[PDB]
Amino acid sequence: AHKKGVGSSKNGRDSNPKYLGVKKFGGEVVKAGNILVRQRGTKFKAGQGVGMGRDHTLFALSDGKVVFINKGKGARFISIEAAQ
Amino acid sequence: MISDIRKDAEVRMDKCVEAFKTQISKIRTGGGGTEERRKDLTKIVRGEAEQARVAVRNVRRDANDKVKALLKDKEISEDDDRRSQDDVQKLTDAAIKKIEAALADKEAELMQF
RNA sequence: UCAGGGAACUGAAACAUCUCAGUACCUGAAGGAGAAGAAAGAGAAUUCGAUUCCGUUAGUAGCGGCGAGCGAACCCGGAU
RNA sequence: GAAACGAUGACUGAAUCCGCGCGGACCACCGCGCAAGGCUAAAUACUCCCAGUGACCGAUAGCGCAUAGUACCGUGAGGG
RNA sequence: UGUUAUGGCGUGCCUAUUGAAGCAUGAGCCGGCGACUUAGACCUGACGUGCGAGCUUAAGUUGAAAAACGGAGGCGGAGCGAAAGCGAGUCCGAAUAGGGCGGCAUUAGUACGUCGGGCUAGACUCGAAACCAGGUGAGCUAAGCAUGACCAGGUUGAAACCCCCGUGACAGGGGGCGGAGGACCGAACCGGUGCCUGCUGAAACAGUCUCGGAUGAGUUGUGUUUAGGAGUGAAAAGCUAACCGAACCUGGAGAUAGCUAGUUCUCCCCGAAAUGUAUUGAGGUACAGCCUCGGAUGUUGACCAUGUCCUGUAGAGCACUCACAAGGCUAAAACCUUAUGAAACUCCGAAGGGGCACGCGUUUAGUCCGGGAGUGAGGCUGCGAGAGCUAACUUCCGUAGCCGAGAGGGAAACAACCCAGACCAUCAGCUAAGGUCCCUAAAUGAUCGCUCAGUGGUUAA
RNA sequence: GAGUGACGAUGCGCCGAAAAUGAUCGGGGCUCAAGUGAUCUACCGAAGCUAUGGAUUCAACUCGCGAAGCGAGUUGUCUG
RNA sequence: GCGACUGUUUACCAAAAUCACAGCACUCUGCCAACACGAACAGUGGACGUAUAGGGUGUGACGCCUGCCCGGUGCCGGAAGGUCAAGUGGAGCGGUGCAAGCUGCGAAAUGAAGCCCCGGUGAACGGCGGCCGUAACUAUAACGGUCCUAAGGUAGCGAAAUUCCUUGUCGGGUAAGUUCCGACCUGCACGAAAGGCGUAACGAUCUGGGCGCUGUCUCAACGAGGGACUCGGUGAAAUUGAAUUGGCUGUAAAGAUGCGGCCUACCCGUAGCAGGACGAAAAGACCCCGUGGAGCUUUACUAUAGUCUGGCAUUGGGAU
RNA sequence: CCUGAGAAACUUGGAUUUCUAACCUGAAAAAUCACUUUCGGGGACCGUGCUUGGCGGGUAGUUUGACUGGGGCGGUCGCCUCCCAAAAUGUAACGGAGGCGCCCAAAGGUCACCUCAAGACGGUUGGAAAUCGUCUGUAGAGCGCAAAGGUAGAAGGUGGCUUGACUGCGAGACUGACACGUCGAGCAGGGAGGAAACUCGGGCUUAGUGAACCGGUGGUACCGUGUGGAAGGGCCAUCGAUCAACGGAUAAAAGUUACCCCGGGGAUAACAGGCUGAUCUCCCCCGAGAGUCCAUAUCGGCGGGGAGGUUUGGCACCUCGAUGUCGGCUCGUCGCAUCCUGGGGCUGAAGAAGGUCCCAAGGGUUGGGCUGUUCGCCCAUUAAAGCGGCACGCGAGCUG
RNA sequence: CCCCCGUGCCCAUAGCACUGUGGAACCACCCCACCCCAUGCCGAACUGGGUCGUGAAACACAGCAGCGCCAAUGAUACUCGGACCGCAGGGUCCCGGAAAAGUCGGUCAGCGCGGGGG
Repeated sequence: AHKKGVGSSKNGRDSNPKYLGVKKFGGEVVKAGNILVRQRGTKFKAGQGVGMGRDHTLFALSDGKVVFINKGKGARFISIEAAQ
Repeated sequence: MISDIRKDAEVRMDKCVEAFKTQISKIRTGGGGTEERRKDLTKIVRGEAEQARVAVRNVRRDANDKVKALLKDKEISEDDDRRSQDDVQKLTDAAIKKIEAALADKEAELMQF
């Protein structure tokens, strides 16, 4: 036993594997159930023919063409133009 | 933790040195030196320096045990033992350095006349 | 060859478990060979038939800190 | 380990013909066989000793030695 | 040819390494010996032959001369499930979603052989400290025991003993006498203090000279008993036949050896890695990354363009956040003017970069299956950051080139830098870097000035 | 008394500048510069490129033979 | 200074402040003793002993002495109570078959030593502090609150070597003393049977001083004898990449005869010196590494010799 | 039958006690054992055999992690947040800050509905804050906990019903080296909430976690070694590990070696060298100020620019099949920042004795006490009694 | 031609704010509310049943450049790449790319469907 501490305070070690980022970009022929962009907040909202997952995962609702749309920050929707 | 003992050591130390440095001035009656009556007076000064040396050693043989027997209770590892030594030395040696330096001036006055 | 007694590195990239092994060494007994030998047996299509040996069965069934790794027997050809 | 049967060291201590053992906890049933008495080349194992052969050697190889367990080290086991 | 003088250029081999002539390892020289095998009806594959459904085991017979029969078994010959079991289908489940397989570009192959490899055994070769079993001896030194042996000389002077003193007497003191002694001095003897010598000795432990004991717990002879993970031990882990914290000899295996060293004939082709992850792991190894070989494929690779999407290093900047420069002003926060900083601020924000389809100047890779690898800390340098006096020929990420396994020229010398990647041969030519007075080649060349320090040849306020 | 005085910017340079076995730009030397800013040209100088000859690796294109295969010309390679 | 003394040891680096001792102490053992050697209810040593005798431990002439604390540990003692082993023994749950009967699971009570729990025992292990404060001629000693708990130093000594802190501070001998002897006391970390303090004699013990003498020295000089040197005779070794094996300044894996540049230099010895050859000699005996090894220790893991213990036997017969 | 007595049957358990032909043990004639014998003595205890639990380092066999700008002490090792970057992904450092080893019987599901922080003017047991009200209000607040993203049509604040905080499944993707891990449209079975389209397979997302083995407990009637069950086994489900050194040896393991031994290392320390130079040493710049007056005779705050490398050290590159470590004694020698001498300038220099700075290494620089010392104090002197190099010069020279 | 009502695209070169023009048609207030249904408390909201009056106020059109919002020639930062410099901090040269901000300017919208009115 003691009267101080089991370990020295003031740390700065031990990081975490991160990720996230974009998987599919504009001009991509994805298939129904294809991950587009991963995130945690709301950087890219779902567009026409696109759904949102639990941790906000824009996936392809159907086969088409991945297209990005922006109105100048604030919110960026991602629609998919089906072929034929 | 050394930043805590350093103060407690310097404060108590300088507090004594600053005290004796003022008490020695109470011994000088005036001029000092009246036919052979110069060395006999120095005897009183020897006591001031003698008590000073001990006072400087006490804090060293008192504050050390407060940490030595403290880092053994599974709180502080080694590499700090010698670190604490070089910490009290800069205070002990400095103190004695001021004592001898002060006595050098005092003796130059008690024998001046 | 049989019996009595019977390791440890080493393996498990430790290790007591197991492994190395009932190996080594010692000892008792015997011979030209022995041990064993005529089934309260294996084992099962209600089959075979003293004991030993070879091949296969099978590195299967199974044993295991079920890890390492150890690992039959019946049936089937054969010496006899 | 659910783990039977054999095997004894300590204890206990059946039956003996509508009997007993066995057949994998155990039971029924069906099934298989009779212990506690004994003997038995052979086909198996080895290689001191011999004879023959060897894509075996050929004298710093082959046994250690073309002739010694001598010379020599060791109190000795033993080594050589 | 042999030999030679003079010129040039010219840092052993090897191992080990980020880097070797290395003042790092190894080796006196020659000679010869001396290290990646053997085995299993093993597994998996490459080449090959025989069948193409393929093949024997043990054994049995010929037994100067040779191969045959042996068809027990073994590999093919659908699968799926945990299993019952069902089946060109079977499990999940009372559903029609998927996994396994079949059909489709259709091999089913098997046996013998050679060759890469894997596994199990000494299993590339050499080397332990140690462990266990049995055995060897106390003719070592440690001690016990039985029985004997020995101690020149000299000194000291015990108790006890006669006697004596003033004194009844009991304790003392004296003279005589006696001979005590883990007593003294001391030779032999025993043991070792101190110095020197010796230190490839005279000698594997000693000599001279000193010193200690020298009737003693003494020295000693003979015989003799205890044993060596145990004895013995006036105790150091001392001693147990001259290196004993566990003897020595022989066997258990040539223990293990993830560590070290070495590994032998030539040429041709390719050509690595020092990264990531996990690790009682951090010089170790697994998987991938990277290499090669071959079978399928046969332009999807590769750079360069074009359009398209995502970041939000550099910069910036204030109206967000944390700090911040001067005054105002208010009862200081705020609000104002002027002015700011910022990896972890940001309403702005590029370069370049990254995904994609697309093609040409292009171009000649890419990939899938499968055999065999090695590497698994890497080093410097510019650039972009952390650490750290933005100190280290410092360390730790990213990135490019070189080294590493690339010589050649250049930087006097010099893995790193600069120019360049060496198939062979040429007393042949053009260049790159860099240079062109002489030591080596090449203008002690031109023009305009700067210089005068001999600067040019380690620095600043 | 047809010239001066104060700075501000840069090109060059002086001081600042002290090391331990003897000194030096590699050395000799170099200002009648072989120092240096800009200008041009010539030459030198790698095993780079080039020339004559040859050998090796991979591909396709004319071959011969019934075949494995050989040798032949062409481009590249020959990555060291 | 250390120890009392003579005595012993680390055969080949340590003979001593070691050990040993005479002396003191705690304890154990009366049985075929404790105890020890032994595969053994065999044998023997303890002892042809027998308790002021025998083993164990520690301590160690002799002298004044031998404090406070048993909480924890161990040691003996107690004992209605709490947990437990094998076993005895009673309800129960399940399996099979027709049934007799035949077989698994587990069970209240009860079941030895031990363990807890209580007492004691310190010449048994052992302990005798942490936080803040300082004032008082001469005489010893330090206080007062806050505390885990059981305490928290009585005598004596206190820089001996124990005192880190400077040589601590006066004092003594010296021309001058980081030493040594007296003292002070602030003992980082004295001290009572891991004994305190002291002690005449002894010590190839350690420490300091003085006397005497001296080549230890200021400085050596000289002489001698044994090599060394020369000739005849016999003739070894460690070492050894190979060698026609300079100096400086610079480089290079950062200490170059061998690279560069500069300078020096005829060829070969013999005495002789030791600077370099990172000179030899032992694959550094210090470090780091290897889930390498070994001795040793222990309240680390686990068996186990041994020893305690209930039941079962060779172990029956009577009375309550 | 139900209670109690009386009995030569026996008679399990069991305490005492008693005896004894076993057994043990002692004298005598042939004193080891054995006949026998008076005996005696103990005793059917002991001892011995099996077995239960204990005590058990007396012996035996082992364990005692790693990273680790040498080891050790310490700290730290699994997860998520930022930051650190060569700008998508990714990425090291015992690099800069911070959290987890939960929580929610419902902040979950579905459906309805509510405009936050904060200031300002004016009112209350209020005179800081809140509360009520009204203006303002790119939301500056909130979101259970860490940071970030997200930031209002809401996840944000309330209510009803509800409990999909679901079984049977997953086209195709994210990510990983492997094993994990994440996201998911659509299918079915059956349900929940709206009127409906619809949403719904936990929670605004990211941590709140753990392989495998071994075993607990419910469901299922696949095996079950002759058939028939059963024991045991298998599958669904789920529980258990503070395995926390968290990809995780055993069911279970601490120290010490100066008695040390073997295999290796200069991919790791101490000596020395080297790089370096913070620290050390010293030179120079600025002038606060002292110095009567005066800044520089001398001294120079505060702050600064370099130098040398003799100090602490950092890094650790040749050297651990061996670069012998302090000091002294011996031999020296070299540099200057010159202690003494030698020449100079300035002085606050009258002389004299100094100061200081400049130039200047020819040569010189004592004897002792203490100390093991280098170093330092002291004694007695001197022209003076210098500083530092040379593997802290010198052990194939000595001492030790 | 206009205007009102809804509902879209667009998501501040459309926003706020000074003021005005507008109510006939549409639009809101207002009126009442036992009960459907409804407020933590109020029918302000939600909402049932409905005039006149009104159009300060919510709305709707419109003007004005206060402020917001957007915002380019030049030019500098940075800079791929190419070539160097200083002991270093750090710095430049050549070819392209090349934004923050601030300067000019530009605005307070533009494009539909639908139903209702003169």
